[PDB]
Amino acid sequence: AADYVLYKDATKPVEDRVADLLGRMTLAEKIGQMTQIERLVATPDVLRDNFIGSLLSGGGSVPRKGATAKEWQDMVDGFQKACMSTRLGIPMIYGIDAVHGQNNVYGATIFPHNVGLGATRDPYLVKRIGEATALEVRATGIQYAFAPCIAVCRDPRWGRCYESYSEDRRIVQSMTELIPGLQGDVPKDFTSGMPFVAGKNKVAACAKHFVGDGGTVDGINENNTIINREGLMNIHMPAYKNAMDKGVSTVMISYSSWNGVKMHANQDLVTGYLKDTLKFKGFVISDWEGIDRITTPAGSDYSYSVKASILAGLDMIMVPNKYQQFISILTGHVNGGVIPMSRIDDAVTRILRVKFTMGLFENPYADPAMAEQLGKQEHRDLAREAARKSLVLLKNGKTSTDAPLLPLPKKAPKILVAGSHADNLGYQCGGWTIEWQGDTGRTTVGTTILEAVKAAVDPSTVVVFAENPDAEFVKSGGFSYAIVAVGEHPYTETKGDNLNLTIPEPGLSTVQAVCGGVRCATVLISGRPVVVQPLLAASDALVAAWLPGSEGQGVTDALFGDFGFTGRLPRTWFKSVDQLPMNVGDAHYDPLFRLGYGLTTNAT
Ligand SMILES: CO[C@@H]1O[C@H](CO)[C@@H](O)[C@H](O)[C@H]1S[C@@H]1O[C@H](CO)[C@@H](O)[C@H](O)[C@H]1O
Ligand SMILES: *[C@@H]1O[C@H](CO)[C@@H](O)[C@H](O)[C@H]1NC(C)=O
Ligand SMILES: *[C@@H]1O[C@H](CO)[C@@H](O)[C@H](O)[C@H]1NC(C)=O
Ligand SMILES: *[C@@H]1O[C@H](CO)[C@@H](O)[C@H](O)[C@H]1NC(C)=O
Repeated sequence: AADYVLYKDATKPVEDRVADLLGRMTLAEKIGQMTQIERLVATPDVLRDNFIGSLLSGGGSVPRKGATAKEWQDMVDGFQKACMSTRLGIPMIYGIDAVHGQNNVYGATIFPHNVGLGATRDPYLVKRIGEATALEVRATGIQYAFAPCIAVCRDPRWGRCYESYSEDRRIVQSMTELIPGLQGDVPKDFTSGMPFVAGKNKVAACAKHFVGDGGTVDGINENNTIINREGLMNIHMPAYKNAMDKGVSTVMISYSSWNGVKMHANQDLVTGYLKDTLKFKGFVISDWEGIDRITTPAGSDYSYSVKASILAGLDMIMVPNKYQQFISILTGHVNGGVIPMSRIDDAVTRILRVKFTMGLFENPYADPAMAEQLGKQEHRDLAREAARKSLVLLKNGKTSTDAPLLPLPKKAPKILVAGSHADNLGYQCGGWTIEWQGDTGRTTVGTTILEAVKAAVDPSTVVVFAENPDAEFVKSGGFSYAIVAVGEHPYTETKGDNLNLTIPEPGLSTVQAVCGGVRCATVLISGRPVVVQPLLAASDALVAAWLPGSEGQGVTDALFGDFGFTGRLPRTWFKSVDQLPMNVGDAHYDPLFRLGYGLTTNAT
């Protein structure tokens, strides 16, 4: 046609489309592509006027409580209509933390957190979870998931240990299969470091947080990782190469420092290593107010934050609120020659490369036929499989000569289900579920451990629930056995940092009351190893269930012997927090349970 514009031609090669569009852009259009804002500060005028490149939902940033998939699609499409109305019509990309399913959304399947996935040693399971997650994210109109976290947690006092598959880099490397699940498999020909997304039923992925987020002193979140280059490259870096080989579209930078250098200011690692050595050609995104946190106190020199980060090689800044100040400062740095146009053009080349590659110019709007993928039963069946595979049986009898307690019989006259975590969907999902920090009670659609027991047992079995029964209640109750579930409360990021790793009361006291009256199976809900000798001493059987998500029937599938226990510890279980850090090759390696430990059962 006479009004032909090459970048708008879907038959043209991505690199030609990128260069064609880049060549038309003004500095304001270029800096707008580099800007990611919260939906909370977005309006149609803001998105058009500042040529915004991306939006996100932070944890709990939702159009309303209980919103349907269509409500999400209508919100995202509203923002997109504004972006498509700009002079160049560059669609925005919408990101979200879909880190164990599409976890901010009511009715989304919630998969086990990464630590329990590590326990499965099943990369294909994790790929299938990426596939199901992409469908439930696209059900809501969202095109970009901030996952996987390929942190290698080296100290369980870290609040984000549950977001790491393992302390063993080799397990983390294996679980990079989430990437082709979320994005699609890369073709035969594929060049390591290029971005890839198969099309409108897949999402852009994000390898995070580059690099050494799991290596910080005493597990302090966002703090310093003190390790020589050989150890950074041997432990923290390897899974990023697997991510490049699988075509991960984006990389998010860590709040943490390496030997005192902020990652958000580290040109040698972000440009010298990730871009120039690993040949990454997708886009690099900040963390949330990550450039503000380059300084002490955070946000005390935002002009320096902007200069340091953009010169380090970051492409897109998760501002996410003060966009006027970000755009203004960056524009002033370019106008002043402090940041060269070559750097702006690289950042925009990478952002557009991802957008064109993933088909976002061809399919900028949501597909209403995808809405019904949210919470689909096949995905729940997958989450139930994953939860069951994640369980690690730590004890199954007090002595070598006792009858094994597990598997339990489905037919018994009366059984007890007890503990703070037995009937609390929010607790079994943990952080990053509906709210940022997670929450308590019936926050979404799912099955608690109590509901799963009631669904599993013979009709003649009477199930009694008591959250915190006393010893006499148990001894007088006529119970065959008890299932008692206790553990950690939900947490995220620095709220989770914990130097004592002792579960909250009344958990141990409830286990001791229950188990002292009747044979008991203790189900421990945690993001990590926690002080466990007292729980073990009380219990006939004890299962580390991690944070198994919405499908509590995965727990009962192994308790009642439909399947055998197969999970193995993906991290060391410490005897004492004074040991830490303590990893599977140090001089003082003296675990309660070594990495890889796990008892088994046979299906009944
Ligand atoms: C209400 O959330 C908080 O908003 C203020 C400013 O209005 C920010 O400065 C805070 O950092 C966030 S806290 C928390 O941050 C998460 C990322 O670390 C994000 O995913 C979540 O939405 C926020 O609640
Ligand atoms: C580590 O945390 C300490 C104590 O909160 C803080 O003062 C220091 O700046 C932090 N270091 C880094 C690199 O973040
Ligand atoms: C353990 O640490 C957490 C916070 O890090 C705290 O809330 C809890 O009370 C501590 N428990 C004990 C017994 O010190
Ligand atoms: C479970 O299966 C294997 C046989 O393949 C056996 O060696 C193991 O001891 C069995 N344990 C049981 C049935 O309790």
